[PDB]
Amino acid sequence: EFLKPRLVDIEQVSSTHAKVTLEPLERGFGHTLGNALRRILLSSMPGCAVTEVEIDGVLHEYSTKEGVQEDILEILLNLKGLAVRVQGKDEVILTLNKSGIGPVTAADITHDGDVEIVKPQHVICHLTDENASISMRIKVQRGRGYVPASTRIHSEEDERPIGRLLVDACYSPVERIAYNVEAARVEQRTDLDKLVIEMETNGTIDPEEAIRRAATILAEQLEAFVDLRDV
Amino acid sequence: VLKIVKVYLAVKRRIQPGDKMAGRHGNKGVISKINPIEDMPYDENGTPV
Repeated sequence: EFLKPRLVDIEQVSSTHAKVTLEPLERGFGHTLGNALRRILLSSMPGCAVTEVEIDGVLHEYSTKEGVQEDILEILLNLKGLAVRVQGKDEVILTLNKSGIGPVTAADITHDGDVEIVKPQHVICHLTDENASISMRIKVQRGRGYVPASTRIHSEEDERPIGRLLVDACYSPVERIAYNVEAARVEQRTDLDKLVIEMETNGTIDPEEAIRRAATILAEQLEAFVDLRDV
Repeated sequence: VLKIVKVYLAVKRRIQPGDKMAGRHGNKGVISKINPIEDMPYDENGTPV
């Protein structure tokens, strides 16, 4: 003798902002599921991000190119924010080549099949000289969480090329998660509640897949609990 | 002295537990722990402090 929650309509207000609803939730499980999901989403969602960059005419992060106004370090800082969706491979090499005066935005990346540039207007640099030309190759990996350069330095693995520029990896697409349990008038019941989870992401992970994966992880840990050895 | 060679090293230092932080009004402190985002309090809207 129980009820059980069914995934219902998933409204999309913007590309980044989303509302997901769960209608038939038993009394008391509203807050439990809300909080559990919030934790799993904020903590464990896998994403892809740039790990290191090689630009041609630059020895180290602190030098400067002719005809650009940003420092190289600020260029890395801009790349850290680049939101990209990789489908098949784990490590992709994107190529950016632009010349002439203008703002080098993310759209100018060489269009590959498997990679989706979510925000093509996102700026990267500004050229300021007719003959100034920038070429670069950005290596993008898949991962979970937050990994800084300095920890990965232990596993250098022949970092010998001085042209390599390491970037801290924020392997996480979800920026914000909130949930509300509000009275769910079901046609034959008195006191039932519906959970509405509104989530804001960088526009890479789709809501359905996020929620499914989170529920998967929590269910897996519960599976670990079901059996008890006592041996 | 025949000649001299000077070399500059540059090092990027990130904040870590034990460093000293202060305000403008005389309040001080040592950073004691770095918490995950989820543990921190959040207002209804979901923004953590």
